[PDB]
Amino acid sequence: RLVESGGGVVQPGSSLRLSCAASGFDFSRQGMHWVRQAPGQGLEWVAFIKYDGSEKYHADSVWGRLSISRDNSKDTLYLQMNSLRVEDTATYFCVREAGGPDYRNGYNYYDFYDGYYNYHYMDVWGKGTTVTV
Amino acid sequence: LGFLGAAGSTMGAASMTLTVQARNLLSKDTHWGIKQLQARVLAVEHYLRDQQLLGIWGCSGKLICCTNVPWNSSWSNRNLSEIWDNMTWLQWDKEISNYTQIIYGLLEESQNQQEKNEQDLLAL
Amino acid sequence: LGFLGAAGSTMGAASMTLTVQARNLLSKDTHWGIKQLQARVLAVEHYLRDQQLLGIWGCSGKLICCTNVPWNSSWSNRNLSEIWDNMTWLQWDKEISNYTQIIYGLLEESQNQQEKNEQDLLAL
Amino acid sequence: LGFLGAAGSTMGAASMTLTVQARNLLSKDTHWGIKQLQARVLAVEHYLRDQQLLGIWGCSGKLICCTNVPWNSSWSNRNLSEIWDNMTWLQWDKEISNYTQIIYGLLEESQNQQEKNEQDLLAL
Amino acid sequence: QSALTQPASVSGSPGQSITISCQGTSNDVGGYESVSWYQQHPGKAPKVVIYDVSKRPSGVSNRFSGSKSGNTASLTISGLQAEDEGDYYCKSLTSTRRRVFGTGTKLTVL
Amino acid sequence: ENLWVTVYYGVPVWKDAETTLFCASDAEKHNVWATHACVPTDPNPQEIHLENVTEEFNMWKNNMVEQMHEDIISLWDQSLKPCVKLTPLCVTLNCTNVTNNITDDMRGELKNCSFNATTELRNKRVKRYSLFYRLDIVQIDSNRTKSHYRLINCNTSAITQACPKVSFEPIPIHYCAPAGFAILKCKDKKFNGTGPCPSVSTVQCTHGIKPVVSTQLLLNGSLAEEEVIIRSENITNNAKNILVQLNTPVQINCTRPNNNTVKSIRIGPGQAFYYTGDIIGDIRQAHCNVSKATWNETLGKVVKQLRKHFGNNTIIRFAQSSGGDLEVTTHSFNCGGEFFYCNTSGLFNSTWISNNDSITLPCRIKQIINMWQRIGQAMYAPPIQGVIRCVSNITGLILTRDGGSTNSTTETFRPGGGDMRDNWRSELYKYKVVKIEPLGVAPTRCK
Amino acid sequence: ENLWVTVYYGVPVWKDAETTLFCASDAEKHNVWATHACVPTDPNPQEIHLENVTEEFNMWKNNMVEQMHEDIISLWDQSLKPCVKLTPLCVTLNCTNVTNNITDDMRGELKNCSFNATTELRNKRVKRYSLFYRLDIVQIDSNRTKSHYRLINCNTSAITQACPKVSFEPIPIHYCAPAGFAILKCKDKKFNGTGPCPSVSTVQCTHGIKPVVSTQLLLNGSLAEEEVIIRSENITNNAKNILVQLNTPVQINCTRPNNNTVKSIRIGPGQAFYYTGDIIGDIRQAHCNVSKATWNETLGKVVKQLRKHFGNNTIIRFAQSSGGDLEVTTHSFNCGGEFFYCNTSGLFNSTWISNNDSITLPCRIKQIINMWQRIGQAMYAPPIQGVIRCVSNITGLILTRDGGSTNSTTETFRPGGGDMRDNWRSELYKYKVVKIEPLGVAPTRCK
Amino acid sequence: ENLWVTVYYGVPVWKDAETTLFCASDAEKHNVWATHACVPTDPNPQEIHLENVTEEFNMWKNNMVEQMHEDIISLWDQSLKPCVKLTPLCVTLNCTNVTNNITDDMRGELKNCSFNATTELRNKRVKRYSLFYRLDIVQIDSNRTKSHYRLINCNTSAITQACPKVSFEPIPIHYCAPAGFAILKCKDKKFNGTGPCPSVSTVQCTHGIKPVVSTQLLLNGSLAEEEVIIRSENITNNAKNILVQLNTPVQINCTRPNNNTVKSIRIGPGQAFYYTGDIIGDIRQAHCNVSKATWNETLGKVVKQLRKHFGNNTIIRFAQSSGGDLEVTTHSFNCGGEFFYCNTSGLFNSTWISNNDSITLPCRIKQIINMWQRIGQAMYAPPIQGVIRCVSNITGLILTRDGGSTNSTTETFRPGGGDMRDNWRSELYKYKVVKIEPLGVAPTRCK
Ligand SMILES: *[C@@H]1O[C@H](CO)[C@@H](O[C@@H]2O[C@H](CO)[C@@H](O[C@@H]3O[C@H](CO[C@H]4O[C@H](CO)[C@@H](O)[C@H](O)[C@@H]4O)[C@@H](O)[C@H](O[C@H]4O[C@H](CO)[C@@H](O)[C@H](O)[C@@H]4O)[C@@H]3O)[C@H](O)[C@H]2NC(C)=O)[C@H](O)[C@H]1NC(C)=O
Ligand SMILES: *[C@@H]1O[C@H](CO)[C@@H](O)[C@H](O)[C@H]1NC(C)=O
Ligand SMILES: *[C@@H]1O[C@H](CO)[C@@H](O)[C@H](O)[C@H]1NC(C)=O
Repeated sequence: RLVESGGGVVQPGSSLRLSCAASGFDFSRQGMHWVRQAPGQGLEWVAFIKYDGSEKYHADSVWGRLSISRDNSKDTLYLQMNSLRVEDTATYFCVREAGGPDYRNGYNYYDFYDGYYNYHYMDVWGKGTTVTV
Repeated sequence: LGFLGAAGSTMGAASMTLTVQARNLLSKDTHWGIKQLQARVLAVEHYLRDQQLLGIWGCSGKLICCTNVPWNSSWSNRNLSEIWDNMTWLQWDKEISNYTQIIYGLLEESQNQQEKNEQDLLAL
Repeated sequence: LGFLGAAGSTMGAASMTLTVQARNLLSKDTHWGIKQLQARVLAVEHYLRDQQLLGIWGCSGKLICCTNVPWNSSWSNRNLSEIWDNMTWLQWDKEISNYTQIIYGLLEESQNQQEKNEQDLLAL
Repeated sequence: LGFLGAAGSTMGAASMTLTVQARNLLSKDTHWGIKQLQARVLAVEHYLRDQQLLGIWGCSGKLICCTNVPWNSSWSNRNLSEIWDNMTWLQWDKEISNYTQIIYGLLEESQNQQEKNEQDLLAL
Repeated sequence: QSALTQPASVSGSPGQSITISCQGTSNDVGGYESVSWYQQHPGKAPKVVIYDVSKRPSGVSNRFSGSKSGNTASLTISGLQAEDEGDYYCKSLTSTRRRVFGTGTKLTVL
Repeated sequence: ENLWVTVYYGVPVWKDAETTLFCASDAEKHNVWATHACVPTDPNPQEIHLENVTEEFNMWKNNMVEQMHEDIISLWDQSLKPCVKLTPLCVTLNCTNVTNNITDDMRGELKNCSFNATTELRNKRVKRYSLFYRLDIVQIDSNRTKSHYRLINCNTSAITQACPKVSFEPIPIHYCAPAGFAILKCKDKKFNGTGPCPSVSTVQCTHGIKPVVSTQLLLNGSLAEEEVIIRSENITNNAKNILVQLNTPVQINCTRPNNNTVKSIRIGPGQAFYYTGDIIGDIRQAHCNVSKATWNETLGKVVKQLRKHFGNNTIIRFAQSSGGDLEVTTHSFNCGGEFFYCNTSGLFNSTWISNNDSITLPCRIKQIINMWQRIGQAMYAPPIQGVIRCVSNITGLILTRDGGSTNSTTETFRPGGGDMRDNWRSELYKYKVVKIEPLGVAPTRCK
Repeated sequence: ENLWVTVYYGVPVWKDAETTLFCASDAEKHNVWATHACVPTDPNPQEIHLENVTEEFNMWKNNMVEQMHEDIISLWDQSLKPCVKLTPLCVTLNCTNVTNNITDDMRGELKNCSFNATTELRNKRVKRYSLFYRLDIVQIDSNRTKSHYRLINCNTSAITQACPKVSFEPIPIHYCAPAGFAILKCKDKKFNGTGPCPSVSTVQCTHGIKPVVSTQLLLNGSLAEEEVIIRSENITNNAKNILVQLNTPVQINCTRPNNNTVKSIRIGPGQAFYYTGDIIGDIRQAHCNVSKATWNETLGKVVKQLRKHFGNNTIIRFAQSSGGDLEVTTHSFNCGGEFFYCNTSGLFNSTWISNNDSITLPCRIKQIINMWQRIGQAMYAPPIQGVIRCVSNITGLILTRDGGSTNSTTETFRPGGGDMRDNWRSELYKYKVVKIEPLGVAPTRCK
Repeated sequence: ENLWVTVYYGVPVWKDAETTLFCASDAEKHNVWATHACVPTDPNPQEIHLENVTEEFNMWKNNMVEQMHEDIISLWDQSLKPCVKLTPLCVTLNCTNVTNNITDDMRGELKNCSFNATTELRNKRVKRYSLFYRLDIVQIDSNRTKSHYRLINCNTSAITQACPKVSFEPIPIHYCAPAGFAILKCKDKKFNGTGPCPSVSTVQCTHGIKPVVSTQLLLNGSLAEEEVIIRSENITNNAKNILVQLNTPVQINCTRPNNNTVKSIRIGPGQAFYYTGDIIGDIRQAHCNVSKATWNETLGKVVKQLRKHFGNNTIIRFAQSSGGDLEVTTHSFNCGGEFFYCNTSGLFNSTWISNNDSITLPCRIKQIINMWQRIGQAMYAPPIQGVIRCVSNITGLILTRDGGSTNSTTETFRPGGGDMRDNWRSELYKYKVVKIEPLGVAPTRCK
């Protein structure tokens, strides 16, 4: 259950901060993605964050301006977006990354602090929130 | 009477059962084999310590020891008739328990040295 | 003769090897150490039990003891010459086996109660 | 003097206090439990062998013996005035150690075995 | 990081078998077996149709299949239905560890 | 005055002593206490009355209790050591309901657990399931599907238990003294704990004592010959428990009224595991039937005795225990290997003042049990086939006083105490052990 | 002129008695039985002949053998207890029968098996293979796979073996009575173990007995000096075994004529395992040779002795055993650590009547062997590098007399009776153990 | 007139003998030596007041050394046995560099390494990390990633460790003789094995000896009181070691100046493992200090004594050892349970001739440790949190001479001693054990 919040209408050069409330899953052991889709356009990957915050990956197209972060206690995913461009107008989505334990040699395999590995696909999408610049 | 049958009798009366009491002094890596050995061995050690004391005193083979050593008058406020006829062994032991070591030491030194010194003096 | 070499000897003849016979009565990942201890302990217990019996009968240190205990003809169908010169100890023990306990009791009781009384009388 | 107080002294002088020496002859799944049982058994068997031997020699209850067995000249190159007065027991034992068995055997055969036979023959 | 190329649109009659292609590179489609396809109902976030080149999630019918050869991947839709209409997308993972989407394909059922 | 010492050997003198008494027995092959090695018992012990002897000895300070404690615990493990470990079963259990006609008392009591079992080959696992009692099962994760559970102790010391072959019958064991020692016995039935006993005799061996483990009531023990006796170290010290010996048994009939089956799996190389299978017939809760009239008389007698050391115009309330873990809130006992945890509140819900029809006490059944004295070891009780009807005698109680009251009145007592040493206090009150001291100084006239 | 009963001591009196004996070693690498925990023997425990003594004793009522049995077993376990277990190897094996020019008698006897195995690290799963004898494996499921096999004891007690440096040589051990006890030995030559012996001597220690394990033939023992002696508890009871002590040694030459190569792996933390890899040369059946003429003469003597015991001018025949597994139908013995299961039916394919030529016995080799008389254990016999050839003598035979009221003729004798305790009967039939009772009682004239 | 044979009993005569001594404790509950079976003894010495008997005895003849040695090893196994095996950790270990302000001479000493691990459930594996010391980690495959390692002893006997409560405090143990035995203490403060001891006082119990085990410099032992004494089994034998007992203590201050974190995980069912965590502050080499004066001038006393075994105008050199295993190459001691290895490069360098400034030695830390004399077992040393500092007393040296010298000069000595027993030889050098032989015979005159 992913619920985006913080969308609104801003002027060019402004900053906006999104958050995604979440429930139904051990947020703290699973990775997350931000995806955006401009009206009339296809899906654009924005960023990925590992469950423990150890690795972050951002699209070249959003570098500098967008930054992915998370709060394990809040069970919340965030997107900090600065110096906003009109090109950044899009519906932004909170997406849970599919994952679980690798099965090898009749055993399951966890990542550090019993983390879930990335099955490599999206599973749960929120409704999305519109960000207009 | 059997073992301790005379336990409440006077000390004099009970002397007739000393043999009876003597008869009752003598008779796997998990918790039973070792315990039995410990019990058996200790029973033997207790037995032998008393036998050694009797031996050093010149009481080997005797039911009753007899020596030439007097006891201390400070150890008694009683005459022999009271001691033998109006008291039992449990009572008596309590009455004189603090003099046990003293008398054993006196009996051993006094008679062991006198008897062996006489044996050499009277050897021929 | 050697140890137990007197087994076929007559009771009288065998009386001449008694010192030998008596001398020879005396001597970590495995449980064998325990059975070895048990064997040694039991040998001691058997030895001491018999020694106490001999001692209580006034036989401490004596291979042979003369006592004061008479006995019934009901316990024998033989004269002393047959008993001592023709018979062996093995056969003899079988022949009088059922009187063993009775005699042990008599030897102790009929000698010690009386010796005790003599010691008291001999005081004066 | 205490234990071994005269060990290095004159044999005669050292015979004055033999009582201490006698007293010092007598007193968990780990190897310590095992060692304690073994040690206790050892002490007991050794003690009993000496007592059994004294029994055979007719020395029950004695610190000092006397026998009907004469001394052999092969056993000594000294007078009593040299042996008892001018040397220790440690040295003495070292010097005559070759005769331990012959002496003990002679004592057994000539002392109690013969006296006991004579006593039976003096019964009537 | 560029988009994966998809045909602008595909179409066919009900019951028709159609294919939606995706053209990537050696750093993604020809790099791992980590490819996947999504179906986006207009106005809604998309659902997984395919993952790991050809695997279906529970709830997706066997009419949805696919394959991968070299740097080119595709989605096969057999037995095409009007209910299938929507925007189809390919996705892949990269050496940079970034996620990349294709341009998307519009599906029309005739 | 011109007198000398004699010494008598064979003197009848006693000294308090603490030594080991040994296991004595009449004689199936494997019992926990009636073990392979135990020494045959004297068929004719000789009890010797002692004329002119009064001897004082203790209760609760009596080390014979301690000796049984250490030996029963150590032996429990030695006899039950070579059992199959249940470590291999510590996997997640997928839990659902039981497909039967389940009564209202039994709702929630049983679970049907499904898991991937280890087989005897290292290359194989199989789908298996078993039934468990609720008390032994814990939820693995509220965050994940609330259907996954674990055995209660897989995150602590491993549970080990098989040995279906071992007998748990509480066969009484006699204890015998080594030579040089003697056991003194008190025949004064009126003694109240520790004090001089005017009527004594001696024995070589004690009678046999049945190793019955209990947390509240004393079952199949020594019964008082005349009247109910209440004994304690200090009647005003509520930190101590109360021993109540009854003069009449109370018969209690306990059951686990379900016809059970047993299933098993080979886990490893002879490493067999047995578990609860399905149930024949419907599912009902365990219970015990105590005669109401007998019980009423039983506590009435207890009150008559309480009033000897406590006064009148006091209302004595009997109440259920105040709380604690299962072992101290229920009456725990073993019936043929089955472990019962019975609710005795029905026995302690009344008052007494100074001026058939049974009690159908509900019970629970538990299989993963910690040793009474520690939690570093635990066992899984094997399943038992069929239906059990357990019949025993209540011969006593262990009670706790609700100490502290206004104006020293209207006292309340509750059942309890899980300390195993308290279950031997009655049987051992009669005995003391002493060393024999054969030498005594004898002053007289000889030289 | 009256008599009194006096005390005697040092008296030469014996009582039948039971106790244990001490292990005495004669003239290092530890041998399974000739253990480090065994005190060196008396180089000359001189026996003494007893003048004018005849004594009775009865073999089979002799507990010396029972003591030997328990000790040989306990030592077997003490030695094997710390060895590497084969449990990690209880995996499915993919088995075929690739051999290098195997003869016809051997077809199907060897199997070429591959399997998954671990190494010292838990993540390094590797492929391994070895050769097995057919007798050691079973198809887990033929229907699923033709080649899927498993080891015969993986579904029961774990198979264990390592300790390659242990010697299984049956080194003789002497046994000694404890103080207070002595052993009477029979010096007669025509004597059977039950009844009076007119010529005896006393000893403290027995001669050394080799702890030979065998099932049909009694090998490496003490031969009769004059005549064949046949011993039985009840000579006409066909439910009992017959012991035949020969006065003629018969030599037998056994071999495994295959130059097997031994390979090894590590399974876990120093957990070494040894197995046959390839085999040098072609494949031949194991076998034992005896002289035909010697065996024929041996039986002729046995036949005469049997007639002495039964009817005159009668017919005696021989046959092999009436089925059962190898442990009871073949002659089972060990040499070099390997076990042999030889077909002895050719030694019994003869009849007798009232009025260079050799025998070859084919043999089987087995490596997974259960325990002597137990089913709670399994052991793996490691291979011996190279070719093994062993020579030993037959000292005696174990016979079974078949039943049927066949008019006291055409009696059939068979091999069988492979109970280890019956083997040792052939060595201890000459000994009796008694307690020494030095205390005597007798009348005389004194006071 | 002639002499007669007389037996005397209670004769004060000694016999050389061997038996064992009892463990006697004096004033966390249990340690290898603080064994649970050990009997508190009487603190009062049992002296014979320097009774004037001369007795010759020596070292390397003294079997008590062997007993101390064997008892200690047995005790180690007893405390090491009931602990967690570390076998589950023998997995592929993934290593990189620790990057925390490492000082240059510490580069390569520490490894940051990841691995998979077992957990509470048997069908689950998790990722875990720890910090390791380089010495115990070995690379497994140059052909594969240069990051793959294993623990040094996973291919041999399992490495085990737990029981963190237990310490290794070398608590002194006193040893006592059984009745019938006596211990002879040499009161000569200036003796050697080259002759008899003129002053001996026997005891029943010895003073306590601390089981401190060291490889080169003996710590916390008995210091000589009057002079430096050098002892050897054979003073001219290059194959023997040299024991130097100093009469001057040398203080040494050791440290591991690195602030550690101890972290722990569950490996299995109540199976805990402890490991090195985050080190905070700079990474620095462990080291030990002595002052120059107390080492350099102290050795001159050693030299004066060496010159008594060697000739006059002889040049003496000190040098470093030839190497070999770390266990013999470096100084080694344990403190806090941690094992330290130190290179004595600053101690053995200078040459002695006929005619505030400190020394610091570098040290290293090791955790996977075999026993000095055996590799059939291995133990793991747990980490210590925070910073550890230790101060010890050097009481003696174990030196090794080179293989002779040219024309009795420039005699070179190196640190040495490869025999664990040297640690007790150095303490028991003052004692001998004899048996008491109370019977004897002498001529006299009587009846
Ligand atoms: C009936 O009784 C006879 C004796 O009367 C037995 O005869 C011999 O018994 C031995 C022991 O069982 C046979 O085996 C020998 O074992 C030795 C073991 O020593 C070490 O070295 C081997 C090396 O492979 C290690 O495996 C082992 O652990 C030890 O470390 C071998 O060394 C012997 O081989 C060498 O010596 C023999 C001569 O003795 C030479 O011929 C060999 O070429 C080689 O140099 C040997 O293997 C021995 O084979 C028996 N001899 C015969 C003729 O049989 C009978 O075994 C016994 N039979 C039965 C069934 O009980
Ligand atoms: C009974 O109680 C009284 C009072 O506390 C005490 O003095 C007495 O010794 C007790 N007697 C027994 C046998 O417990
Ligand atoms: C209680 O009543 C009984 C009679 O039933 C009487 O004997 C006893 O003394 C009374 N106790 C008190 C404290 O009044």
